[PDB]
Amino acid sequence: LVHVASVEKGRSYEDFQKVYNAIALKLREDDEYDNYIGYGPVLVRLAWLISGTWDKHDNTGGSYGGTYRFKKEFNDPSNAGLQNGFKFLEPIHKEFPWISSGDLFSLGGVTAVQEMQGPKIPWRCGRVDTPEDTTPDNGRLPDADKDAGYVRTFFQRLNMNDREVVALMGAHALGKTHLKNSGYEGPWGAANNVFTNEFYLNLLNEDWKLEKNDANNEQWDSKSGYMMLPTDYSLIQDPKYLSIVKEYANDQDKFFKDFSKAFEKLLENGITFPKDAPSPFIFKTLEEQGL
Ligand code: HEM
Repeated sequence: LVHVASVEKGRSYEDFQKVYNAIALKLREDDEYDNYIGYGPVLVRLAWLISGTWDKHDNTGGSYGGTYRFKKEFNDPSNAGLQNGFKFLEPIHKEFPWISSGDLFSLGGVTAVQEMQGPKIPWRCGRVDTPEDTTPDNGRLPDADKDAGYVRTFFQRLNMNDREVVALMGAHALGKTHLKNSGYEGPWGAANNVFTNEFYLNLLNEDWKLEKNDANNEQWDSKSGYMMLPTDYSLIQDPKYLSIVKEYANDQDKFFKDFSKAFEKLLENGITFPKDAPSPFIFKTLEEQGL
């Protein structure tokens, strides 16, 4: 399959900036969500999950098609709890009905990160809604109860190497797990709605205890009240991963640059951008525009 990016007819940068500003104003207003964490986290998770079904082998899945809109994908057990990000974007879509779904789902992740003080993520428009039959089957998203090998292997399918995997995982600094959703419970740190290298620090500085939770699954618990999934923990069990965790724990900048590149790639996987395609856009935050 070849998925060529096709710009929404007659729209430009300014048009996308407006979609971004709307998502952003809504993030600021609906701040009570999940006990005051806000929807930032959940949006970031939404953008990763619609992008993560990609398969470098036959080019199926990935962000392009906005397949998450279909029942099959929408009811994926691994996407439990994403319905909240969806419901949050709906009114935005209603306001800007010419944007494709894939472009919207992905733009929300960028918006969330940038408004939560993370780095600027260049983003590209062009995703095109595809038919319900292009919807990927469930089971392509990762399990959390595994080790570093499973992780390396899994990631490979999305074309990401070690450095990319570690950078992307630092997104775990945001939000938290929910028993009802994933069988895991608790946040990964304290500033759960601000984008920082906290994840790396917690992983290296806390005194973690393995324990089983109320869903009868194992998780690493810290006395600070934080948690880490086996997959996150695996980052300090693997020597190659561990040196990267260290690097990030030590340099937020680095982490920010690496995350930015990785995140964009992840969201662009499976998409072909013609040479005439516009450059990636860099949106201003609400703050940069004085709004
Ligand atoms: C092996 C890789 C991954 C696994 C196994 C994993 C698994 C999980 C699980 C089990 C949840 C908690 C869901 C809940 O109960 O609500 C979670 C939440 C989250 N995921 Fe990951 N995840 C992975 C990779 C990623 C990546 C690459 C990103 C983005 C770069 C992502 C961003 C997050 C965010 C931001 C949250 C919090 C959502 C919220 O607070 O509602 N994670 N992840």
